[PDB]
Amino acid sequence: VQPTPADHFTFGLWTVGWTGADPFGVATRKNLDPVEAVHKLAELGAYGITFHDNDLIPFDATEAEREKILGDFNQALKDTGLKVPMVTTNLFSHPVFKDGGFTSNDRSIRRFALAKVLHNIDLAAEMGAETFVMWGGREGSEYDGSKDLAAALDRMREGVDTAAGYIKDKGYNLRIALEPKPNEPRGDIFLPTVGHGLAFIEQLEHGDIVGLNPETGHEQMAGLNFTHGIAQALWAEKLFHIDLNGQRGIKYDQDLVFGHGDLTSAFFTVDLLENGFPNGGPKYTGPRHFDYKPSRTDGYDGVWDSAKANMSMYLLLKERALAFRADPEVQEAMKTSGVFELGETTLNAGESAADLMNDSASFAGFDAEAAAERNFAFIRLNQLAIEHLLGSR
Amino acid sequence: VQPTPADHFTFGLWTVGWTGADPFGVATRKNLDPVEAVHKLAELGAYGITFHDNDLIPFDATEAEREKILGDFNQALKDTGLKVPMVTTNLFSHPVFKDGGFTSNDRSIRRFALAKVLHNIDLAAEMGAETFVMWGGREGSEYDGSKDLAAALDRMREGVDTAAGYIKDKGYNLRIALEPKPNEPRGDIFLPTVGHGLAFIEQLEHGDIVGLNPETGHEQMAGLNFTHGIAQALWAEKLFHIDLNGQRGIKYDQDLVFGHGDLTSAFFTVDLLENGFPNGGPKYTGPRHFDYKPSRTDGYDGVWDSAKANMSMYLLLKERALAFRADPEVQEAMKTSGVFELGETTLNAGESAADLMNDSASFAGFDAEAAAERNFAFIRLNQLAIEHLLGSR
Amino acid sequence: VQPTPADHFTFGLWTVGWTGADPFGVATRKNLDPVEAVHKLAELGAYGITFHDNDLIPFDATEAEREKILGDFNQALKDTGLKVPMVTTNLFSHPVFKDGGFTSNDRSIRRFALAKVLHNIDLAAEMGAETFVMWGGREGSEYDGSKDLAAALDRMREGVDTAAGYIKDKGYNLRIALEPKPNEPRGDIFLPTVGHGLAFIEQLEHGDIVGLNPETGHEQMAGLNFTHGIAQALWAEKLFHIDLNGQRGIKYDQDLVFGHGDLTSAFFTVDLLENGFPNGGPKYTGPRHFDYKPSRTDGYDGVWDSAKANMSMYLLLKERALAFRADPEVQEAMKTSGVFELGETTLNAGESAADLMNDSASFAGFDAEAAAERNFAFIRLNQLAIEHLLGSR
Amino acid sequence: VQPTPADHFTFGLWTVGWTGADPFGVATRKNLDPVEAVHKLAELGAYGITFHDNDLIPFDATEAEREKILGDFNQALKDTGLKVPMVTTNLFSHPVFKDGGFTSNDRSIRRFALAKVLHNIDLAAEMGAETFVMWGGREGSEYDGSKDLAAALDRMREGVDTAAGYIKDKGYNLRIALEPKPNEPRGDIFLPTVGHGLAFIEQLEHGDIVGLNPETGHEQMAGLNFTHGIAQALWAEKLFHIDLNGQRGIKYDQDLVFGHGDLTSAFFTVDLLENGFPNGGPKYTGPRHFDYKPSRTDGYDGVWDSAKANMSMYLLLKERALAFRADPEVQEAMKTSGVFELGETTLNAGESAADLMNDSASFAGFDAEAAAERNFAFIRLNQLAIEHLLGSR
Ligand SMILES: OC[C@@H](O)[C@H](O)[C@@H](O)CO
Ligand SMILES: OC[C@@H](O)[C@H](O)[C@@H](O)CO
Ligand SMILES: OC[C@@H](O)[C@H](O)[C@@H](O)CO
Ligand SMILES: OC[C@@H](O)[C@H](O)[C@@H](O)CO
Ligand SMILES: [Mg+2]
Ligand SMILES: [Mg+2]
Ligand SMILES: [Mg+2]
Ligand SMILES: [Mg+2]
Repeated sequence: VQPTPADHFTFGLWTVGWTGADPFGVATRKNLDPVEAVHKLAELGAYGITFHDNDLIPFDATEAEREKILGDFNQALKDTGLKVPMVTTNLFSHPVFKDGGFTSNDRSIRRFALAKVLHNIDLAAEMGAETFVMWGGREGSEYDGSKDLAAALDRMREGVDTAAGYIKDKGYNLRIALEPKPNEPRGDIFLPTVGHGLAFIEQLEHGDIVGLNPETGHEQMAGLNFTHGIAQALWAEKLFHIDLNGQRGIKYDQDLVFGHGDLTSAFFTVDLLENGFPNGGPKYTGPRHFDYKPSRTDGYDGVWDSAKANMSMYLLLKERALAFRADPEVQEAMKTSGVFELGETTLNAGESAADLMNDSASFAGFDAEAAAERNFAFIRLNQLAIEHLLGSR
Repeated sequence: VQPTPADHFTFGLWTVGWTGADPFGVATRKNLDPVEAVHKLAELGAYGITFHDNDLIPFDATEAEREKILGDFNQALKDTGLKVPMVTTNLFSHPVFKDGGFTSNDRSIRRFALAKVLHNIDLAAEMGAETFVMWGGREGSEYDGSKDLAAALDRMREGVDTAAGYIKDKGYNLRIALEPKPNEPRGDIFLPTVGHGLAFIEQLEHGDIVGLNPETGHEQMAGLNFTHGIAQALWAEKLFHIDLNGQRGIKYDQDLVFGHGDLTSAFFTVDLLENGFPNGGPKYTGPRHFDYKPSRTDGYDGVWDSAKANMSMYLLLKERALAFRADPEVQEAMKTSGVFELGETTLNAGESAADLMNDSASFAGFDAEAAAERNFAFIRLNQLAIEHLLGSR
Repeated sequence: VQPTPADHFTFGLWTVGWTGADPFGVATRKNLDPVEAVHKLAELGAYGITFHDNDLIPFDATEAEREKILGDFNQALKDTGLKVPMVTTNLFSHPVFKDGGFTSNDRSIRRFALAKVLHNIDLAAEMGAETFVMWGGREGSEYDGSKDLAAALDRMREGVDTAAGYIKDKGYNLRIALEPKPNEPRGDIFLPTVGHGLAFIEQLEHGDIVGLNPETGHEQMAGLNFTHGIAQALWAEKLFHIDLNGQRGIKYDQDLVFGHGDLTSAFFTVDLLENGFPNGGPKYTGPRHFDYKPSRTDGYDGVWDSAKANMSMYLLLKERALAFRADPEVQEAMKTSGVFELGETTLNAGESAADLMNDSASFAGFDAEAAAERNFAFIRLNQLAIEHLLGSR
Repeated sequence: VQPTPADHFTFGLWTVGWTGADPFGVATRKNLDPVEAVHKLAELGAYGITFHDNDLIPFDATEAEREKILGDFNQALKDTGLKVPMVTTNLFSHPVFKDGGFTSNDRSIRRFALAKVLHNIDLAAEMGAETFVMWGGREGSEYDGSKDLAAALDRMREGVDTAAGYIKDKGYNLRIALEPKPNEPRGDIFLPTVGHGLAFIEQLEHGDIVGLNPETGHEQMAGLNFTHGIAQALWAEKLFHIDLNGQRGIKYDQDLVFGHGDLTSAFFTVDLLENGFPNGGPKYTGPRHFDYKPSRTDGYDGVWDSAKANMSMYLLLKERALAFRADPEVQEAMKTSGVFELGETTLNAGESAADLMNDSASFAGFDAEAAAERNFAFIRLNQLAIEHLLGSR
């Protein structure tokens, strides 16, 4: 498996660029020049690169420097042909954002945070980004009395709707994608899972251009099924972007290589992204973005091995998932378990609630004890998937 | 603290009625007659009782028996004055529902499950229930390939919309409340948290009469902040009912007495139910339903002590939460931390996105380093709440 | 992959015999005759069968009944050739054990529980069992004030030393294996993890014949690394038995087929059982016992498929783990990463503490920043392992 | 509540000195001069101060610099009267320790790490410290194949026995306290929980002067009962020290003020430290050390308020726990529930195994169903405890 730009594999500048400082220690690697990053990613088969405003342009940088940095950055995009599909803003690193960007208790920080996002939408448009991600990493609290919970959501809505209306007013060809996270760095983050993110978007004025940017590790920190989560995002037509990585359990966010976390769940994620639904339905056609961090124990060879590893892992899984669905033993097992049977409507065309109630065969003369004898054979179906995954079928 | 019917404290028949069979052993207590239950609850100060169809009427019961059981049941309501504010259906105990009610892979079980719900709406209306709860406990899977995830949600929508349209057609004065649960008994349940529940309702045809029925322990099984969750349900105008209990961690669902789980979070839950939001906003005015189970180690004295305990716990907490908010030291601490400041809009009346961007004072001439020096004093604010909670202020 | 008795696959009678009742519902399968489990398991390739005293002999069995039942089970054993490597006691199902057996608060119950175990040692001995498992499932509490925690451990020790003393006294060739579990059925169980099990054994008078029976799902319920836990048990030479199953996260104990949980972790448990430690050390050599439950969704074909799936899962992993370590590329990766270098003593032959602090090369003139440049390439090594696991290598 | 040095409240220099940097952002506070921490903590009521070698003396300090810094810190100690009960080593911040100190894969690094500890023992000894803490934060792995798990424990043992041997050899009055932690900064840390810590100590040559330093948040990160864990450490007489803080769930280690986490659990830890075991047993008598971090949202008033909050939280809990056990109603509840009955041996004075199995009253004619009728009334006892905790009693 060798990735090619047609695979649509994008990487964030901060991923490979992650130097190793964790809470208990300092960087273990030297800074990675962004132009070096572009050249190396492009040679590995990457289609595009994403970044946070401050990943490329320092917070203090003068206008001269911004322009200098951008010019070299754009040259490298040109030299290689790497695209920039998604742009995001850093509203969490600087001490000013310690209580949040949009939901900062301080009004002057909320205005600063929002102006930072508005300027960043202009650079996104300029770069050719199709998606603008918003990860509200410091929106939340450690203590329950720190915030007025309704005001926190009024304030989150106000910023997202202001950013959304601004895209609409300039006619930028951009969608906003919100990224849910249960905790870390805040004790409790607002919009903690895919569900809260999706619900939130239905209360927005400009909801039509606001979707989600779910991350594997993030849902797994709440012990949720990532494939069930993305399935619901997809079903709602809100799966706008995706961040792929690995996590081994409910603990700090590990940010491992995709596939180095929960392997079986990674296989079913690849099956949904690549194959979609068994009865047919929506499909996710966007970039396959890897949002991970190369372990601080490894040197730069490990950084480039790690980036290669995301792509191979995904291609190995895809192959196994195409073999699995194409298998006639599997398709027949699927039939036995009712996968296709779930696809038929419960009610007959034209039947009503009154009709169903009063139909003796569906209720009053229904043999519940006979219907309960059905062997759904979910275990055997699950064993077929694992054997395809182990490359044994 | 002595509860009175004005406190609006409701109990499920299955709570006090829980005999003690867990996965590792059999009942430790004798069945509790429902008429005994009504009389005992009413003498403890309860306002109402709730039930699942099969809690009162056996699955096999003939029509004669149903009528016999209902007549005695209604007599007891009359004798005591206990109301029946919520009714629910058991779509999880019988072997026929082993793959689910509405999302059963088998079509004949989906029709049986839905007819069961439609008949149960009629009894709910007849009883005077204002809420019809739906806990899809067996909707989900253990294995990711068991279900077509999009079809599972089409099928859940079809049943909830069929039940919703039926209420509308008969003009019953009832709302449907969905109850999210991450897992148990299924490995992964569909609509696992408040967020997924709320999101789901926005895709329904009859969404206007569908809200939620969040449960303390259920959100805590995903390690979520219950007060943040209910705050978002409230903010959306979807907090239709509430199930209160305790849970100590991510583990099986314990169903302890409210307040015997995460005590500090219980205090902030009571503050939101009773006091609402600091800047003002929505309020939950429904019943305070306790959905717990008296520990299998205790005999019937423990059952009635446990039921008393829910009410006292809630009243103790309420008292402490009224003292806390009424305290001028607390109100001034609140002011210092920006609780009221979060209530002001980010943008000035009439200001636009373009206006804000270009306002030098909010961005280009904004001193980020000076604004980051602010002592939010969240720790001291949190210490004030705990001291009010410990009954020391 | 086809298991043969040489593989040592053992199954508990309660595993394939699990009926399907859980907290929210009744049994979905009819009881399994023990004769039939024996014959069936002999046909699939099982080496042995294990049981709890009440799996086989009812609580209330008369003497004549006990004899018939053992006559029937000994006949099956003789006819099939299956062995009985482990026997355990049910100190959790009867309502008498609602607060524990050995650590029950009631003294009369502690005495009955120990008497129930003593009698079971005799039976274990008559079956030709090598291991006697102790899973104290009801030993614990829901509430912190329910127990005197120092008295609970003296009571546990009393119990286990009385049982060990008796073994020695009767001259039985039986070792006791204690099975840790963090929670369920109690809120908190005593001796919650492998480490707590090992620690307790060292306070025992007859600790020489007492070791552990760690189970996969149990350790994963506290979020621990099951392979790290059994390596510590192995290292102290206390790994007497093992229970293999799958667990998908911190939640109720799922009891899935081995490998249907955390796959990579399963892969690495199989490497440690098959290959042992990279630098040499003790090796586990007892039964590979499966303590799982066929999902309640599945009918009896599912039951024998699930039994089979355990043994295939193990044989596919074993095939991969042996290929993994035989690969020259992997052996090279391991060396690079320092896996063999970890096996060399830190100190030199006859080097004292004073000698090493004195040595200037080791400390005072040690170049900490050049040593920190080593690329351990742990990511690459992990990628190699996963490629072997996926059968792409 | 006003703490006095008689209370034994000790604080680490790194606690109040924590600057605010985390994974997603930079420091929000300026460095704290150690002289100032000493004076400030003496003014709040602290009994002592603890530190890591590099909290005080920079990694790269010259000899002259080291002397100045110790002269400055000894002067502060002399001026304030504060003691130095514990000293620890930083084997996690330098990039050299990226794979561990003691269990690093690189042998040159293991040697430097142990040399770094030996030198620190001398310093500990010169400060008049009673305890030497060992927190192996970088000992572990992200990936299962990175380590030889039997070799990692031999390397750990080597390290800890070399340090213990040296203590004995120099005649220092110092005990080693090992501090378990399940994860963070590594994916999986070696000796993850109190039980694993205790187990390992028993494989040590010089285990007599090696015990534990359990921390509240660490045990809660695996979801364990912190009070049950320290009771097992106490029971084996291995509770040498303790680190108190708060943790709200299975997630990153939060380091909140003691009591700002799980309150009820905190209540019950304070009862065990203050009141000991209901039936008598060992009692903990060392420092009550706070290893927490003032939230990064708070400025320096917040820092001294947080230091204060730890000691008030402890004194409010202590006040409640002493009142709790003094209450005649509580003493009665405890007796009813069998808390004292658990403290009676199961067997009679000189009763053998054979004697008890023989006794017909204990087994053969034991009435299991009448014994099962006991109401343990654990719920009522829990309600009494929580009412004492809320100061309503
Ligand atoms: O937890 C970190 C988040 O994953 C970010 O990397 C977003 O994807 C971009 O701000
Ligand atoms: O987990 C069980 C659920 O809480 C139910 O009790 C619903 O509230 C009613 O079906
Ligand atoms: O959690 C259930 C346990 O795994 C038991 O089956 C033991 O293995 C033997 O009682
Ligand atoms: O997880 C961090 C630890 O608690 C440390 O502060 C130790 O207590 C000493 O290194
Ligand atoms: Mg991301
Ligand atoms: Mg409920
Ligand atoms: Mg087991
Ligand atoms: Mg600590």
